[PDB]
Amino acid sequence: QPRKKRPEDFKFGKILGEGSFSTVVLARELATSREYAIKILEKRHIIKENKVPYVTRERDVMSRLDHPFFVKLYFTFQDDEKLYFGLSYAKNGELLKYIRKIGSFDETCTRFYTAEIVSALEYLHGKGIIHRDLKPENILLNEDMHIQITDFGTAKVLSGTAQYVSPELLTEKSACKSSDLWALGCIIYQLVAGLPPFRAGNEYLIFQKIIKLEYDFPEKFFPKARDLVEKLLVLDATKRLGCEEMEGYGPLKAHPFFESVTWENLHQQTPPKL
Ligand SMILES: C[C@@H]1CC[C@H](C(=O)Nc2ccccc2)CN1c1cc(-c2ccc3c(N)[nH]nc3c2)nc(N)n1
Repeated sequence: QPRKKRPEDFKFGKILGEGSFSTVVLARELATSREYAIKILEKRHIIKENKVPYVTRERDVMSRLDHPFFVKLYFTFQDDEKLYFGLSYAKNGELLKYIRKIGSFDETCTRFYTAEIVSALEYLHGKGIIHRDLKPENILLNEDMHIQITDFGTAKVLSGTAQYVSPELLTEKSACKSSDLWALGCIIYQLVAGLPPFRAGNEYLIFQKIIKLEYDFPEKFFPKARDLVEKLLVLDATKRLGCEEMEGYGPLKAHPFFESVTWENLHQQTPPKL
């Protein structure tokens, strides 16, 4: 393995993402001219805020993932004050930005991007890993406009954001592969409608709607997409299409909404123009 890298090995540029506990900055490695999204964490802050388990979890999950639809962790290093994680740079930023920019996706684009998300979850779940906070904000787009999923601090390894929270969190404080499938249902809805299905004035009211399954479809909603969303946004987590009790990804990928999809080499296909 190559030597440990250090801050002086890079020219840092613009901020790519910001949170309460870390910041992601674009960096060019001087020796190679390669660009990375370097996530920078202050050790003292992470300790004082008791976030060590989330940082450790992200580092451990993002190392293990070897699939084109995920941001990869390439290296780590530290100085006196900070931890640095070298991540895949997804040049086109968040899926959320595209939804805001174009309003809502047509059916060809909805189908393609939903298929990539499904294929990514199939990989992740096949490794016994659940994301637990999947959303358009952490589904990134690379230079070629394929997805790259990131932000793995909340991931669970098998022995979140209000709008996408599954009912089992609100009623049981629990989560399973099926929680990611609920998030998928919300995301498909948001691609088609242009807005998340559970919306309200404040977090409390959103939670109220989720536990009552209080949402509805706009008239312009692709009917096959509507049927799919209805088979994902189900209160009983064991009855969501894609979950183990529903016999997994086979029946999900076979849904009529995906009729024209070739599943085998999505990463090799040219995405539809947005
Ligand atoms: C800072 C940001 C928001 C907060 C989140 C958090 O703190 N979550 C959390 C907090 C507490 C506990 C658990 C989880 C961590 N976030 C990110 C951002 C990116 C990222 C962004 C842009 C990129 C680009 N253009 N190419 N690559 C990129 C990679 N990658 C990871 N892994 N995490």
